[PDB]
Amino acid sequence: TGYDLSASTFSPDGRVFQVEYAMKAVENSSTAIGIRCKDGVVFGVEKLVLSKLYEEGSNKRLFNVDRHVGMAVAGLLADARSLADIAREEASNFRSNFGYNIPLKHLADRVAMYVHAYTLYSAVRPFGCSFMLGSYSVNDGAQLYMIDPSGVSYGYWGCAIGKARQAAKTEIEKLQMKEMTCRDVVKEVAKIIYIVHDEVKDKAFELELSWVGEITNGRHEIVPKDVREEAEKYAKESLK
Amino acid sequence: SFSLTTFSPSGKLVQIEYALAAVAGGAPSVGIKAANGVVLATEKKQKSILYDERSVHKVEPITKHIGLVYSGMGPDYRVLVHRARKLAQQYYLVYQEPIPTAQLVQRVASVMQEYTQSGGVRPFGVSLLICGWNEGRPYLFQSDPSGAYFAWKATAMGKNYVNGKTFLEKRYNEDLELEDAIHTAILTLKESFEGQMTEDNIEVGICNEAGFRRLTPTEVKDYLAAIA
Amino acid sequence: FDRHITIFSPEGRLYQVEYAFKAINQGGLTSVAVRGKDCAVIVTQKKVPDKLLDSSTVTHLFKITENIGCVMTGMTADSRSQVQRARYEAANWKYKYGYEIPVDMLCKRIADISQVYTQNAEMRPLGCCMILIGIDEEQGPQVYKCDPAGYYCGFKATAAGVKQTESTSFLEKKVKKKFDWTFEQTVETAITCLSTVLSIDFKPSEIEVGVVTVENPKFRILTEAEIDAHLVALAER
Amino acid sequence: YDRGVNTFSPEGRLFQVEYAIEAIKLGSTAIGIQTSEGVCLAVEKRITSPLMEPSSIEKIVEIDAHIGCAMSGLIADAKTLIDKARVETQNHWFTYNETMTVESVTQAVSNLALQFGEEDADPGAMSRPFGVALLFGGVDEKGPQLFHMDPSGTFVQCDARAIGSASEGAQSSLQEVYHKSMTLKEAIKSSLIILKQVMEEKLNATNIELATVQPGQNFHMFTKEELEEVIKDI
Amino acid sequence: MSRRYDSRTTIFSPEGRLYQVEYAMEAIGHAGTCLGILANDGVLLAAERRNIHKLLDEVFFSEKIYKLNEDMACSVAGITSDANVLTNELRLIAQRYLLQYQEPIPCEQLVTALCDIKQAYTQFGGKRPFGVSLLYIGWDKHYGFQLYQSDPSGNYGGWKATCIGNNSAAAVSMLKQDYKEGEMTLKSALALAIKVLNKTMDVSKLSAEKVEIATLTRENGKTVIRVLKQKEVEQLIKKHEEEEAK
Amino acid sequence: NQYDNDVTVWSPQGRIHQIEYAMEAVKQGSATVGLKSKTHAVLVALKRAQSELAAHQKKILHVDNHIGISIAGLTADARLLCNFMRQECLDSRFVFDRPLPVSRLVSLIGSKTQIPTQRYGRRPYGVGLLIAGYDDMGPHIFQTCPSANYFDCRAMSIGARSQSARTYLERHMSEFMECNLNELVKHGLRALRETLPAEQDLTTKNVSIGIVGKDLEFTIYDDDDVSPFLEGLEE
Amino acid sequence: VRLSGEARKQVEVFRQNLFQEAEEFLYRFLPQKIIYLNQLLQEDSLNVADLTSLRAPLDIPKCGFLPGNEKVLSLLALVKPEVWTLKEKCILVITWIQHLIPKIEDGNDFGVAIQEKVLERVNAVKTKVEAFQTTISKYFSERGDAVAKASKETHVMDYRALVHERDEAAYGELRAMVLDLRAFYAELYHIISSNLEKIVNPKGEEKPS
Amino acid sequence: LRVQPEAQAKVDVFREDLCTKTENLLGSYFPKKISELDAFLKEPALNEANLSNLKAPLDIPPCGPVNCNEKIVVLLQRLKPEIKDVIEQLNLVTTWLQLQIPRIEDGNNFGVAVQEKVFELMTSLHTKLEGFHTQISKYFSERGDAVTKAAKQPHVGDYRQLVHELDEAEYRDIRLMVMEIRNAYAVLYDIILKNFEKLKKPRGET
Amino acid sequence: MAMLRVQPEAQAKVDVFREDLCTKTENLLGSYFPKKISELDAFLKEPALNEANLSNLKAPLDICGPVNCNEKIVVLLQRLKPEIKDVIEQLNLVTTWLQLQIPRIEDGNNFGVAVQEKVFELMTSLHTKLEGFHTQISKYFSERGDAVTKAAKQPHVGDYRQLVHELDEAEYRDIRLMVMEIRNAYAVLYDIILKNFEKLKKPRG
Repeated sequence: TGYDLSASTFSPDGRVFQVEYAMKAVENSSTAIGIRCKDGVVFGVEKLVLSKLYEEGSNKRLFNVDRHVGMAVAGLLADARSLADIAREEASNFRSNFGYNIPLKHLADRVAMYVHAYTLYSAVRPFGCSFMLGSYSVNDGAQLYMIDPSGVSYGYWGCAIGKARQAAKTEIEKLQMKEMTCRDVVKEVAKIIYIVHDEVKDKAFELELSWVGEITNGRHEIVPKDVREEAEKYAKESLK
Repeated sequence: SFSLTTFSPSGKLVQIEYALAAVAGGAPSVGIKAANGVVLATEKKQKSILYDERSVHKVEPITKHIGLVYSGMGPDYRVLVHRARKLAQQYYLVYQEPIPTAQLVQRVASVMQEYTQSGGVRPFGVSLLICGWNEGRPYLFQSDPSGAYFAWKATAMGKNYVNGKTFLEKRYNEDLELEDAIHTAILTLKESFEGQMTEDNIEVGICNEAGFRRLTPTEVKDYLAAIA
Repeated sequence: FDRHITIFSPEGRLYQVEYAFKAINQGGLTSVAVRGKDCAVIVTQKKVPDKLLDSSTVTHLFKITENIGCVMTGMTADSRSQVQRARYEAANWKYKYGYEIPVDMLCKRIADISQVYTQNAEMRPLGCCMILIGIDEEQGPQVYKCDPAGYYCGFKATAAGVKQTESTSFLEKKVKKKFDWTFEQTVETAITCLSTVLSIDFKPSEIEVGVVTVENPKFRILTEAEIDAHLVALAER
Repeated sequence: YDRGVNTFSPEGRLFQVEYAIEAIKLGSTAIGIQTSEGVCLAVEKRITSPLMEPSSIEKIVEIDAHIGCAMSGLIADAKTLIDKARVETQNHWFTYNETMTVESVTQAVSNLALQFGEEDADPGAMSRPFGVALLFGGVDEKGPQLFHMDPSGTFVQCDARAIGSASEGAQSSLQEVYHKSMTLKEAIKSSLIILKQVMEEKLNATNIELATVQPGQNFHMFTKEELEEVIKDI
Repeated sequence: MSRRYDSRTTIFSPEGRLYQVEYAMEAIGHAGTCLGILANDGVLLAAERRNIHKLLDEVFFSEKIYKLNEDMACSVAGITSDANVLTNELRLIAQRYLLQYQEPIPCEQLVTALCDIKQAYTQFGGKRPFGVSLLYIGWDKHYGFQLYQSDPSGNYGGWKATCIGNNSAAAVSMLKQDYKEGEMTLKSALALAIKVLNKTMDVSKLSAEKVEIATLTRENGKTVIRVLKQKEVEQLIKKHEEEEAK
Repeated sequence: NQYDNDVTVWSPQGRIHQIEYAMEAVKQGSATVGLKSKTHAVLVALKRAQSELAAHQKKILHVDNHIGISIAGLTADARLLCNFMRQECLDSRFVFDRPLPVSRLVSLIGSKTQIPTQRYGRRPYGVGLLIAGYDDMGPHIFQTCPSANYFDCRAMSIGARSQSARTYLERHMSEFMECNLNELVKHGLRALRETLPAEQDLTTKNVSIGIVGKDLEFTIYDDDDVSPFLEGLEE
Repeated sequence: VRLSGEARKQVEVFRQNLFQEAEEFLYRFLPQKIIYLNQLLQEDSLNVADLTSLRAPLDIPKCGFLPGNEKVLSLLALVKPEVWTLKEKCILVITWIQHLIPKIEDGNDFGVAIQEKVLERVNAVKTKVEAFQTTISKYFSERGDAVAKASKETHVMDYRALVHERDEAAYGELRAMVLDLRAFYAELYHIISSNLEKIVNPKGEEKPS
Repeated sequence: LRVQPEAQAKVDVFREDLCTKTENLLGSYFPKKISELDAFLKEPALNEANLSNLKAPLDIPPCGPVNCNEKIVVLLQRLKPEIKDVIEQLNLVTTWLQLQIPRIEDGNNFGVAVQEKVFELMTSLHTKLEGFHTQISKYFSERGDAVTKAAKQPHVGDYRQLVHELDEAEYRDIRLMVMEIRNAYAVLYDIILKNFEKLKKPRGET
Repeated sequence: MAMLRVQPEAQAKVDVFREDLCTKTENLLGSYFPKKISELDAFLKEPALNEANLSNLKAPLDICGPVNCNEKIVVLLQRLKPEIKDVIEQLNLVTTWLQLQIPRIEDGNNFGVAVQEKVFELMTSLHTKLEGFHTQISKYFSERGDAVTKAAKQPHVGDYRQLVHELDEAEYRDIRLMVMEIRNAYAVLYDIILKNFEKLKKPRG
């Protein structure tokens, strides 16, 4: 038909299929989830082990955009690291401009505007990656935003990206996440990770968890191995 | 950056051919040059009462002694408005005088030719009808998207323009006062227009020794009485 | 090639511009704004499909400046992109011409932005149409609407989205009979317009209503408590 | 057609690079030989009519005093590289004040082979791949060396190499005549044997050009006098 | 820059020709008849008028005839759009000549200057070529009275007499018969052009409005260019209508 | 069909065939293998000759004192990118006056390959890389892809018939950590054997290696030092 | 041209009736006739799995009377009327969709293109229904010449089995026709009702004129 | 227009039947017919290396009745209903795809081409299946026309060779037709079972 | 793993059946075909299949008694019956084998699968030649019968007994040219699988 060839050419129904196909590439990526509470925001990501030949800590899926701003990306890892440095340039230029840390709503806007700029031009291609952006502050509080390949940000009490999303979002709705504390939320995050992954296609994986909130003193910090193993044992109590 | 307008196997430009077919189906517009003034009567038709007639006007002046009407696309016309008005400004910058209509239409029609050559751009979809007053002699010119500008005593443009030209061919002749020029421009406008005719449906303006001025809906209603 | 890039069709039309109009109905929303005597009111539907979705982060009512309100009907990606540039153009007015931009000159520069997308085949047009309100100190309240083609005109009331002709048809009932337009009365017609066409009876949490008045030139979105006060009292009569 | 010069094959190879090597089969045959006593180069003038002057045909060009060169494939693309290779060779002596290793000669020329593209380039960018194959012979601190390049830019050290239309049967013939310590004069004899077999015309003193470089003598082109003494030894 | 939208106007035909150039001359072939004659005492350039309507104004000058400079003039056959830019560029080129050399431009220099611009657009740039063919008249200090002809491909040549547009081959055939080289003067060439105009034009009732005639001659050290008034052309019609029938 | 013409146009499944054709270009090159211990790192490179008379090509490129790399893919695409890798490493010692971290170099390699993808008209770099280096944290084996993806690795084998080596790399992975420099060469050359045909196996002419270590800078071996390394290894 | 006022009245009455004709077949016939032929195909008459007893063998020697197949001829009472009814109504659907074709345009015709692609599939149904009309009448012309030749030949008995093969093809078509005609009712409902919005609205009529 | 809800409810039950029938058609009918016809080719009634039992030594008068070949036709007695079974099963798959095909639009039409090849293959199978039973009818027609022209022309001994070859040709074609129907199951069952994710859900889940 | 109800026992009946087609076809492609090419060469070396001059075969016409077939041609037709029957089965098994080999294809154009389709396209040309000649086996006898018939209708017309004689030569030569096509059938089909068998999928998980 030739209508879906370029993003600058509209479909007969008034849509851009090039942006839609970039979203279908995100559905093949591994699952990553996050939840915000009064104490902070808890991150988790399923990092698939491709081979035993890879060193521990390889293919880190927990991205740090800014001191108070964490990020988890599911999609093409080439466009992921691209936007990763670009999002850091926007946060660095912000502090080079206004002299403090950019709020999460203002950062999600500038990044999403940079994502939508490539959907207009036919000489470039849109991003094939989708990601969530958490933050915490004493004036704002725990905040969680997700940006799609089309460059639109939505506020979320919780979100799930990658292959399995709607299934993980319903499990979060079954229990109130607001009054919980990040110590109890990571217990549910690891619980959902074990529910999402079964042995059918994928073989093995590793739990990559991250915290921001009162426990981390409002700064983006990875979860240590000691607490990670103890958080797994809390999920090892059930599985079922 | 490659030219979208190319020569057909018959030699004619394909892109400008649809430009002339676009302005042929626009809003009906007529004009007449008679005696010391030129009458411009166009069609502004609103699809509902919610529409405010004072917000958007189709008849716009280029300068004091010059005015212009149009039949064709809306957006391409306001691009012509800005550039033609800025051309009259850059004129008054250099020459510090009111611009002659012949020189105004010439360099504005050259802008229409730039997009029949430069790549990645479509030609204009608007056919301009220019009115001007210089040195005591009235001016009525007609320009199309092709870039070729002509001169006419009276003409018609827009939907059913062939009838308006034949009507003025029969009725209109020399020795018509400005009062008769308005009345004659209304009669040829009654033919192309269909339905009830009010002061809001038609937008009329004239240019005379006092310059180009647009008619208020009050005096238009006086001419709707078939008086002058 | 007339249906791929923007070039003259055999009849002289532009199909890429027409598909930009068909991209408006793809949003799945309907908005209405009525110009009143001393006021201008915008009423749009607030959609929160997910329980986890934060309602405070989903807003269809946008603020271009203090005295100008905004609402976007169309593709959400194109909508938030134009408003950012609309705020870039509105601030460029004050940095240049010195005073708060009027709603007419604001819709003109925004329309000129869509004119560049139309004439040039390099950049595609945006599938969103902007509806702007405000109050000019001379002619009073000003309510305008700009389509992706670049057309704008003064409207006594505006309609956009899925419901267009039917929304205008109810607005014709009020203007032809020449009713009296006041702050409450215009909210009476705006809620009734969207409620009767969609067969809903909107709740205060289901909608968001921006308002501007002569006494309150600053644009403000009504609170659910006030919307409820403007609901049951509307349902009273 | 319906593709760019940068478009990959379903097998992952550039069409423009594939057709570039296929165009060398239309060029002129030149056979280089590397020996312990030097590097031998031979090429045919390919005279299709007596009206032409053989002096205007130079298929063996001299890059440096001890460094020679050979030519085949498209003539138009070679004259651009022969000049560029000379300039970079002198830029070496202008910088390091020494003779460039023939491996670095092949290295500097191989850089400009795949630079070709369309977008994100300068006005000095090449549209189409080189249709020329080159042979760089010479003597340096490591002794006589003979190298070869293709349109893709790959340079490889070779004991013997043949280029041109006849390179198919000549390269297979070089493996037969080349054994162990065979000298320059013996390689010259075997060069004329293979070259006379692969050409369609008769071997004459003025029909072919012969040039050799030695460790104790600079690159030298044999004149008509010496060429008559060389062909006599057949 | 999607490839599928490029026609690649630089493609040669299997016979070694350019398509966009050949289609340009065909559009010129439909233009009205325009001719010129080089004579001893002056140059003559006349043309017809294809646009005829009772409501036309034409209160200015000629239609297809333009004035390049004081000592030169030109006619036009082709698309009136591309003619306006060429007329502007020719005047710009002839004026840029006045910058450096500060003398009236020789008729040979102005022709080869525009043709170098025509060739450049067919060589590269991707823009369509020009659809206008131009005739040139004037006087210079070296060669004197001059008449030239230009093609949209950039090719040009000198001519004693020629014709462009409609009925070109018909007028050229008559120029090979009646035209006397080095004998007929500007006065005799005027009656000859009117004779060729009337016979080659199948449209009857030739009027001073329907045709246009312009003369350029050098008198007392000053180039004199004029366009004959409709009454003066009507007088020539009265002269030719006795020498046609009577 | 018409979606393989360029990189920018997405397939209806959201895939770019030109990136796939670039990833299949790397598998058409020579087969090289590399591994690291808790101390040293060894890169075993297979050299091919264009013809029988031609000398073997060089698959090893020296980058930094502690860093080395093996190239598999289009030769010239590696060379332009090698000029980029060496420039960044020279810039590291030009600015920071310290050896560039191998993880930071590979991140710059991907950024260079991310530039051509998102833009129309510019081809991605169709060469793959197996790079090794030693730093304060020990040796590291990294692999890159023309898709711009890059991973951290204990040991890898790239090129044709690499799984027979990777299967060998899985079984002896437990030993790779505690072996010393002489054993890493024995396991590295025996790992190369699985990528090789059943006729031509091991000759010091077409087989070369390189080694980086704790206090040992990266050093390239060709023939003289490789001959005793092949001795005492039974295939 | 020139036209009488009643000439347009004949078109308007035609347009209103043609509208209701397509409205009835869509919202009455299409849903109800699927379960019709579904129960017919599942009815014991069309559900017989034994085709050996459904054959009509005839003796091949005051010669005995030679009838046709009572099953095939009687089972046409289920098939034949649905064949004529579906074809008659598909014509009205074709006529209705063709009547909604707006002024023919060289662009913006996508709404017309959806109509044309539906016209091709509805006419494809009509074509297979016409093939069923052929099979109904062909069985009587083919078997007539087949049995008579089987009657003219007492030397070759297996023509009766050849005549039996026409019986298996007949009853095999009887189940195949009610299966295809039911599939037609199903395909027509799914194609028409889903694309009904585009056929009823081929043009937005937003033209700026 | 105005949608009739009780008209859609009837069709909605029908597609659930088409899905339920397809459910048991893939998991039960398809694999069982593969093993059934595989044992039928292993049966000596079908596969025979020695064709001498098909000899038709016609002799050439009062004449008399001539029947068909017992071994061929009794073998055709099994082949014909199996042709009728596959036609009904392939029509159920086609009808099921007809409601699994999306609406008529131009775009996102790639990836459903696999679904287009499913009934494109069955269309070629239907053409073969119609020709399979047609050759059975032609066998009775051609063999009979050869004997009738033999009874009319006893002086031509070639008609003995016609029936002899037509008998051998048909029996050879019988096992060839079984190889077509059985393998048609295997090819169709392999295409659908692998593609079943995008065949039942071309656009996925809503 | 299907969303439907799938009998695993009958599922395994397909697993074994598909492995039976694969195991048999691999032996037919790389063994049966090349081994019979050599046996078909010895066939053309047989004096029955090496004959230039057909003058030996004359029409045994008494033109009234029955006119039988040509015994020498029938014996040679019997040698073809196992050849024609096998190669028809070969095109039928490999056709199925081609589709079984084709893995899950989501979207796009795989050059390997496209070649596998081009293989069957070349196999249909052989299938047309096999259907034609297999029908000609009975047609040789049918046209011979109608020719002896026309010879009986016109006993004094020599055009028919010249026709019957030339039909005999046309029978044998269409037979011997068929053996060359049977060899070319096994040759090309084996050359297809021998030159490249690789591309049909993208393995190495």
